[PDB]
Amino acid sequence: AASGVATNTPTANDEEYITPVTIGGTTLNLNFDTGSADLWVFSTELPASQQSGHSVYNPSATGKELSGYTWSISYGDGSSASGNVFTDSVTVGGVTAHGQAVQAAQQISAQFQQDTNNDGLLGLAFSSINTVQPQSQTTFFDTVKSSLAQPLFAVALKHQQPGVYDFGFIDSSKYTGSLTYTGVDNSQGFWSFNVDSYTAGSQSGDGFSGIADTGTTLLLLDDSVVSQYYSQVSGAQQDSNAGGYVFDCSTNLPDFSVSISGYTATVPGSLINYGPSGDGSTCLGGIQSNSGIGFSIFGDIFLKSQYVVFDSDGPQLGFAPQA
Ligand SMILES: CCOC(=O)CP(=O)(O)[C@H](CC(C)C)NC(=O)[C@@H](NC(=O)[C@@H](NC(=O)CC(C)C)C(C)C)C(C)C
Ligand SMILES: *[C@H]1O[C@H](CO)[C@@H](O)[C@H](O)[C@@H]1O
Ligand SMILES: *[C@@H]1OC[C@H](O)[C@@H](O)[C@@H]1O
Repeated sequence: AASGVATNTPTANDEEYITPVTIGGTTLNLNFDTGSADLWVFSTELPASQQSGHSVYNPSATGKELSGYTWSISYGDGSSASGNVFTDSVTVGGVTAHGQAVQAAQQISAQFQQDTNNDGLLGLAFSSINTVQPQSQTTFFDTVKSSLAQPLFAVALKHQQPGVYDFGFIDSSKYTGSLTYTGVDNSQGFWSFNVDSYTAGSQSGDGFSGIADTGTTLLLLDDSVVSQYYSQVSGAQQDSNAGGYVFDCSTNLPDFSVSISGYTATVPGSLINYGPSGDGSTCLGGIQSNSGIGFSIFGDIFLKSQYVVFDSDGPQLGFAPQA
């Protein structure tokens, strides 16, 4: 049975988490994203000036082209990428996927052209939303899951410290106590789950659903919950330059918790201070609006407090506080 550990590392302010992946002999630094299902990489098919500052994949060296296949993806912050497809060997923490579909970028939007922290994305949402056309492909996880000791992966993302992605096994030393599991609705291809209630500092409210998404920096909630949270933070104000609600960095923030199948997942107010707003002397809050989409995004701010198991059997999600 195969299992492996890949180490992730946060970039500045934990804006994103990158982990090395070897593709056809070359190691690239990718952003592992449980919110999408495409494995796409910077490649030699991009303009030479955009390859600058990246580790790039060269398909001709080792990949097998899928003639006529293309991919095109667009994300929630408006960024996008597109290209063609090859199959190659992909290794993550010593687990190798032979014949994994690798999406070689031919075009990338400015957001990606500006980010030299990563060389592409490894999607870990359900393969049902993979964008490859005319026939969709399986994520790295779906490709290897029958070979793992257990068909699951787990994640510990940390604040300014290296974390891990465990594939095929659960590391009990990464959390306190026992895991609590909840059912996943994979109908829109996400690791979607329900919360029965929430408490934002001194205010509590009714439940909602959200997705566990390693690829999103913040915890994005309904405007109503955002308002209630910041109404308790002295002097909090929106700052379009910073990207949402900001406050004096020294402010004492209330905690935020959700009740999931009887387990209280709590994000301590210190994790809600994301960092310098990069606009004067204030800090950006880790809780911001989901722009009215109807469901919450449990991004890195939330994940930094938990050890999370993504189990294909059910499917289900297990939660426990990070040790
Ligand atoms: C399948 C569709 O699902 C999604 O698109 C959500 P994802 O997690 O796949 C995507 C990955 C990102 C790398 C584009 N993340 C996103 O699109 C989210 N983008 C973000 O969280 C961006 N982070 C920031 O802007 C940091 C700033 C908030 C202080 C990226 C640079 C990490 C938006 C939801 C705010
Ligand atoms: C993950 O689990 C596998 C299967 O037991 C081990 O062989 C591997 O060393 C790692 O513990
Ligand atoms: C990244 O890979 C393997 C180990 O578990 C971890 O300690 C390392 O930093």
